[PDB]
Amino acid sequence: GHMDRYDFEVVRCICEVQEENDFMIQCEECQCWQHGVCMGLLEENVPEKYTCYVCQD
Amino acid sequence: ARTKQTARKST
Ligand SMILES: [Zn+2]
Ligand SMILES: [Zn+2]
Repeated sequence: GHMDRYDFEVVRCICEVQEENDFMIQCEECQCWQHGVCMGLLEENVPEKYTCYVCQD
Repeated sequence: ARTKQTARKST
């Protein structure tokens, strides 16, 4: 499995695309990156601990 | 939560 059980910079959006939009954010739990506008976050709202759907759902 | 932005190529 691609994880190697390690935390890496991994673009995993609900979009199931590794594509980069104008804006992306990183999950504090598993390090994965997402388009914030898909996750309900913007560069204005970036929290200290954003949890991703793969972690929080 | 780490963050990044882009718009065009690096030229
Ligand atoms: Zn997306
Ligand atoms: Zn996560």
